[PDB]
Amino acid sequence: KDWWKKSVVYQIYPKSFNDSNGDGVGDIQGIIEKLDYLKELGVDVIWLSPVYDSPQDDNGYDIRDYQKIYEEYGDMATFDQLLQGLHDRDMKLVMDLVVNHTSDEHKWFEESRKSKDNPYRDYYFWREENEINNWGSIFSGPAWELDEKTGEYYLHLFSKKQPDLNWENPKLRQDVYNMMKFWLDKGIDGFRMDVINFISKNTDFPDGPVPDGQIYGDAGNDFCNGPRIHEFLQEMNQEVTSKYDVMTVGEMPGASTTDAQIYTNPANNEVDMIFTFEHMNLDSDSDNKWDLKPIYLPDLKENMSEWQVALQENGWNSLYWNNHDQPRIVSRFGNDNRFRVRSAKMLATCLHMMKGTPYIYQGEEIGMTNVHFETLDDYRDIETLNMYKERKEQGHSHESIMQSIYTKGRDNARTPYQWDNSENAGFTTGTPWLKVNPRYTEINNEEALKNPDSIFYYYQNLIKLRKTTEIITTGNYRLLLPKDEAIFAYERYTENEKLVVLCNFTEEEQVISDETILNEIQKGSVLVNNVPNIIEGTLRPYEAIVYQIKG
Amino acid sequence: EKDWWKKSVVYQIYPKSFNDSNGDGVGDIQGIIEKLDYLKELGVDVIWLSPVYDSPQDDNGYDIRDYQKIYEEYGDMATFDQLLQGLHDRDMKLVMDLVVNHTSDEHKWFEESRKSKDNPYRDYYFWREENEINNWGSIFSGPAWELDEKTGEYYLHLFSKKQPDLNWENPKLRQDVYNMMKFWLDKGIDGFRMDVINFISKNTDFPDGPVPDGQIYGDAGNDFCNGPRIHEFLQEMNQEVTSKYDVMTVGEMPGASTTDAQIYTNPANNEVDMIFTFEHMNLDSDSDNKWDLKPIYLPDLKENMSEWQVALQENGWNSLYWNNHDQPRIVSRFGNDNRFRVRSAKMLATCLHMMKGTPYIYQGEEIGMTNVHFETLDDYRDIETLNMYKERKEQGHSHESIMQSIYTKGRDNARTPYQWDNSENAGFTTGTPWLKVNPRYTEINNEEALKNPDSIFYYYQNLIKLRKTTEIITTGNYRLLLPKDEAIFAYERYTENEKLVVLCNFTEEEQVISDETILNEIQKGSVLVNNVPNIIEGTLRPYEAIVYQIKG
Amino acid sequence: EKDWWKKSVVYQIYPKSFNDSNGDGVGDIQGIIEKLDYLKELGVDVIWLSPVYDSPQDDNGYDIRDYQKIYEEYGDMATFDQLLQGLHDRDMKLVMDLVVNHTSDEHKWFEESRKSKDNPYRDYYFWREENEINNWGSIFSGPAWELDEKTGEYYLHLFSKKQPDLNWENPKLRQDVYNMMKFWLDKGIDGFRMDVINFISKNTDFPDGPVPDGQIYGDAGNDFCNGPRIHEFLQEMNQEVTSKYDVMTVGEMPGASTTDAQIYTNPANNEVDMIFTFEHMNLDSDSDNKWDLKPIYLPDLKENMSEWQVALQENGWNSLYWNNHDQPRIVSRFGNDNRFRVRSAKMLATCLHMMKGTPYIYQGEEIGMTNVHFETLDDYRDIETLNMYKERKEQGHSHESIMQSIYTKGRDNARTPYQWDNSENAGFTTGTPWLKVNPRYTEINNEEALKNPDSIFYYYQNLIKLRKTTEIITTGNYRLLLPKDEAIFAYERYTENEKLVVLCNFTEEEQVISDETILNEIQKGSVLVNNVPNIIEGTLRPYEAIVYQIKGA
Ligand SMILES: OC[C@H]1O[C@@H](O)[C@H](O)[C@@H](O)[C@@H]1O
Ligand SMILES: OC[C@H]1O[C@@H](O)[C@H](O)[C@@H](O)[C@@H]1O
Ligand SMILES: OC[C@H]1O[C@@H](O)[C@H](O)[C@@H](O)[C@@H]1O
Ligand SMILES: [Cl-]
Ligand SMILES: [Cl-]
Ligand SMILES: [Cl-]
Ligand SMILES: [Cl-]
Repeated sequence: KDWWKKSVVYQIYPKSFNDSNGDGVGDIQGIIEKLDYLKELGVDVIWLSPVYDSPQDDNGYDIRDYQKIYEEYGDMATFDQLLQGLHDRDMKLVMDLVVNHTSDEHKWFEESRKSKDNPYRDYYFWREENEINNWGSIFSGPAWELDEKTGEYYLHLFSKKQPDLNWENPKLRQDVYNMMKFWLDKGIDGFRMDVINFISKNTDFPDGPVPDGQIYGDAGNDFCNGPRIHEFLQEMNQEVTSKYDVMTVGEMPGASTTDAQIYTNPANNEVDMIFTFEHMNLDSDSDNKWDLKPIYLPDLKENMSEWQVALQENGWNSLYWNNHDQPRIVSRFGNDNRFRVRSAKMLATCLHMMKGTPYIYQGEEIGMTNVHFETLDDYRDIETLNMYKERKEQGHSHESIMQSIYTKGRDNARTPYQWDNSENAGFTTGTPWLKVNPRYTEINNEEALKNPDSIFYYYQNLIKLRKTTEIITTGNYRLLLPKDEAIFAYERYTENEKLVVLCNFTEEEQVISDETILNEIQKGSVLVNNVPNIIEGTLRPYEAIVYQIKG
Repeated sequence: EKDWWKKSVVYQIYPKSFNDSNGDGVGDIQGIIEKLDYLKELGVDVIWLSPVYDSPQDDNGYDIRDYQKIYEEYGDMATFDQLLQGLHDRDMKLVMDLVVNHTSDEHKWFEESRKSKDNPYRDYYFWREENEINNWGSIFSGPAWELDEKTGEYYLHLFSKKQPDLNWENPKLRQDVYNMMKFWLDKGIDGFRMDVINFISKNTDFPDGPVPDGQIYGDAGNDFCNGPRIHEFLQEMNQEVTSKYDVMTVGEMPGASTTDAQIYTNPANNEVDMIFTFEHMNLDSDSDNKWDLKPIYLPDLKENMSEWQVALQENGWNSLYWNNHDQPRIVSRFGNDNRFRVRSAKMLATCLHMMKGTPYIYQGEEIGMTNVHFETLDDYRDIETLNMYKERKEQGHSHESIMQSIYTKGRDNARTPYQWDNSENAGFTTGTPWLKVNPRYTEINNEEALKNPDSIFYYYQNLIKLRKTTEIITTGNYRLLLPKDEAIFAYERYTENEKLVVLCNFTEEEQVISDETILNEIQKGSVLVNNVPNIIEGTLRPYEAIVYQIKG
Repeated sequence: EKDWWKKSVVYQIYPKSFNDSNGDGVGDIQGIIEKLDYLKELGVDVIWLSPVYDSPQDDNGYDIRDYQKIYEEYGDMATFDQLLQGLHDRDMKLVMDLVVNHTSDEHKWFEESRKSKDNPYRDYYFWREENEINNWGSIFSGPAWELDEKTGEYYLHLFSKKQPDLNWENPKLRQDVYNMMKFWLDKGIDGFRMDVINFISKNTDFPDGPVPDGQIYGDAGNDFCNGPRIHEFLQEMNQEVTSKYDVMTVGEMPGASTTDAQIYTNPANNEVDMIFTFEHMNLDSDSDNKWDLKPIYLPDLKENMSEWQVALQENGWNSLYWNNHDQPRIVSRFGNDNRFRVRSAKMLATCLHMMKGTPYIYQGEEIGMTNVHFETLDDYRDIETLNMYKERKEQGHSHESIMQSIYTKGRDNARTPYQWDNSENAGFTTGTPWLKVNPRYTEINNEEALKNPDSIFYYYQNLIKLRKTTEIITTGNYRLLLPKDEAIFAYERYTENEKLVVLCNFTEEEQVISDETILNEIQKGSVLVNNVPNIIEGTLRPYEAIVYQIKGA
């Protein structure tokens, strides 16, 4: 019952995990060969990013056939061996459910676009010129694309090759549910529902207000947090997910804590846990992630704490620092040179001692870092490449745009996993689809396993603690020292037990003077810590300590 | 008239950069229509329009997605038709590029070809298994063979990965090309420049070539360039298509021999009307690689240009050009582009236009547009330049030297927007140009040139007049004089009864002629055209050109 | 006022044919003075007076014998001065022709030039030995080179043998021209129309032109027209002369392109204020020869006039005209000069006057004077017509064909005396007119037009008033609508928050507009001016013109 509450999730980005056949792209057989490694790490759920047939405009999040394995990754037989190899090790597989949009090469759209009278016409959003609006695509340019075959425009929130599905159409909804049953019948263990709060559109498509110094209109709630999301999730649960023993994660940019309480209340049978972005958008000037601003620690703490408090009673949180859409955490919030190992362990402690299901992104467990290519042409992500063109046309300097890519680009997360110190870090024997970070000579899985002080062993130990330390699951959460600009301190608590978690987010020594904390830690024992020979009441540079107090 | 193209003067338009009429930053067909009276006033009678065909623009229109459709940014077919009729109304003609060595990978033929080994279009291109590819490199860097995961075979591309080569061994492909040509010729276009048309006969065994010391890729030689079937294919094309229309055909042929050119351009052979060669366009290089810079040595230039004059004078025909969309601008390359810009541009015009052949004026050449010098690669655009930068940087070449190679040879030198006036972006656009305008536009522009009677414009206008009125410019044979001189390019045009003696100083130093025979001719001749007033008999002042006519 | 000429309406007087006050049968200056009240009532503010300079009249005054002397038949300097002052007293202005491509052969400069090869004035003109002439033809037939037996050399004349071309390569000649200009500008004249001013820079090598099949003379190309020094000379003239006075300048430039005119008329270049072009006057011809007739095709006319609008709207300025002393009368040329004469004249006036530029009204246009059809060549007068007849007849054209060419394109169409009333010779003269009055004067005349409230006169009076009072007529940009339509000339004028939609039927056939964009626009507008009462919205009756004004917020 609710096995997913104590799970630790490891996210694999299959294009970049392990190439087993030398073509430069990771494949499913490459994953199968590392199952004993993941078992040794101690994770029990694998979230596999899309391996479905796709022309790869958005690296698999543009699906051309939901029930086919993309040929570069392998075949269905290889997928089945992966699923079986996981189950053989009492591990589980979660896949992405990508149903806000399809590839424009999906047969539904190939048909839809042919004629106003095609029976798939209303699977997508088609409008005449005078009925489009001023929305922009999340990947730059307008959100409406003209199709000369019918003279009408289709909606795409993401790329031109990712036309949005029309969830107002009940035949589309049932087709999606039948597709889900195909995978669930195979025995997969859950879905992450991608941008699932984007599926309820305002079909009037009104113009948005254009903010000062912008081109496109702010959609408000006209696609995000629309009125029918709960209805659709309930319908999906009744028709599909209620019939299987699976976990569901709702990826919902812009969903409030109030909304998330509804989504994750078990009595509503919508989703099991929420996946939010509020902690991923604080190091920006405005809503545009490319407009950089340094993180202010109290903002981070307040935001993460709000989510803890809002869902602790009967909701559930996904806990994560990074994934295939975010810069690598040790570079983003840690120090990625002199204190790379230490600050990576600090960040891991801070997240894993919260209430929720932790997500480890591939390579986080070995402290992989952001990448800094000198030129745009080593980058690959459509988002980055489109942003470059647009921000350049708006007058941002090359230097400025490259800085934004360095700090926020998704390719930071996608450079191939660094296995060893051989050519291309042992990821491939060919030429990788995206260059390996040259720091693989320092930062690699082989070196991490050889070094007992490595980030790997620390992650292995944190995962173990989640199995043996009940309060990590059962405790409520409370933020301490809310305004401190250097220390992230909080407690986990039940009636007769406490954890006090103390994390230095800076390279400067911090002396705790708060007398309540100093008296608590005197009666506690150290559960885990990242720097030996603790000076009680002090946090050395990037130090993390967790005290356990019983009573 | 019979062989009208012999006396024609061609003006080449690079449509992306000529004139933007709607403010999106790219040149368009309506922009060209607005300047037809300017072109007529210059006196050109043939416009060579670079590709406006539908294309994703990987190689700015030389990667064709639909041969019979106008690229939307340039206009629609109705606007194209207005350009053609507009030229015809002014007794001008339109020539376009025939780009049939390769298509875009987005062309429907390749879309079909790549699907499966049994697709009816499979052998429209060259598909090979891994152990059957060879070691050729692409002209735009990297290997000439690209893997397609759809079938697991590799396709050949001599140019970009998005320019798969067509298989001329396939007779159905040849007929489809011929039918496409008829589409255009039926509309009344006046000719074709047949692009790299000597690249279409491949050795389909694709053997490896020899890899020279310090290189990666094999030299193909005759296994794609000047293959055995070029004469056959040109004869076939002429019989099926071009013989049926009153049109001019130009064969673009890198590395063609004069021996084959004599055959190609003999009217009795019904192959092409004239040849477009490159003997004079890669001499300022260490060896075969244009990016390895070497200053021009004048006797090399003179030998090479003269060889082609002599080879084809009896019954063949040469295109005469200094520059185009593939070359640096001539005043910067071989002239002086500052204190003797106007004078040296006039010299260079004289030198070319007094040769035997059909002159080509590239847009902006007539106002002395110059090379461009951007600080960063970020302001460059050409796939060839961008791919070269990446390849040479990876091989260990210095950023500094790579940039100098771009400054001297980069194709974007030719592609910066035409400089119409001194208004913002030189009056090319009211928006943001697709490629930055050269900052010298405030001094170098069409308006200033039209206002100044001493400008390069009026000098070109006058050379065009002279070709119309001076028969020897067309009918004369050619001989090179002073072949070893490092400063003076001297040559003679001659008929049975009269001569021209053309004297051009390629240097900024005074050159006093010591050749007794030239001095005798100077003494008895009259001056036909000259670029510096008050000639000193027997002397060429810095960048001076003089043409003497002897008719006694 | 700043750039006053932008809002001016110019009325062109052809003085030989306007009004004879003394009874010798030729119009005169006192005759013009007598009509100042009439001209003011019409509302024009600039008079362009064709040449009244001393001239033997080989080309009716465009062959000048003395630039600073009034031709004695027209009056004296005192009478000229009275005309200038009389205009100024009514807040009206006087523009004259600057005729400096050529002079009369009776001009003192040429009388001196021709005397010997070493005369100080020799190089005021173009003299060549027989072996150094070329094959050009005169614009008025025959060769462009004339032998003078005094020296055995030939002189160049683009126009008549009595119009030798001035050599603008000579700086002494240029300064003499500038001093002459100052004589007139010091008297307070308000501007110059610079006649064929793009002919003044010759290719002094005088190359042969290509001779078309079935021809004798070589095409001159750009070897007298559009020479390299025109901009230079215009700048020099501007800085020495015209910049020192508050005057308007007009460049008459056959063959100058839109591109070239953008340069000439850009104020930053200090050349001329506006261009006067011919492209719309040369469309109803089979080729470059105006006498080879072809009916007008409306889309050609629309495209050409629109090209000039769009080309010059940003920085430059157009002269707007349908006719003058060199053209057939417009109601006959492009309108209907029978039952729909009044309606079609009003349509044509609307079409031109709602464009961007300075409108020119030719004398008699405002009462719908028409072309003339004399049965015999002996009633014609113009040197161009009489010379053409002889040349075309020797070339094999039939008498009947040549007469048709004269009826459609001859300049005397424009030169028959102005029709004042229904008295003898239409009240132009008590004597024998120099050129016969059009016999339609009994029905078409100024007095009838003033008495008739529906006349063409009141329509022109109102169009002139609209230009004074309706800002957008001056400030609006222009764009052509319905470009392919063979019957309707439709266009819009537009500013930030205002539009005019101009709809003119060039045919005798009813037209129903189906264009949704036009129909929607005109529903939002009000009628600014129209020539037929009881409009049916979206329909144009035969020769109907309607202008809608649409005001935004
Ligand atoms: O498909 C649009 C987006 O959907 C999100 O759920 C994925 O995490 C992104 O990687 C993707 O670009
Ligand atoms: O298409 C490959 C090449 O072909 C040549 O004919 C063109 O002039 C080049 O601009 C082009 O890059
Ligand atoms: O003098 C030659 C010509 O010059 C033009 O400017 C006049 O308008 C004509 O009437 C005249 O015949
Ligand atoms: Cl269908
Ligand atoms: Cl996109
Ligand atoms: Cl490429
Ligand atoms: Cl005469």
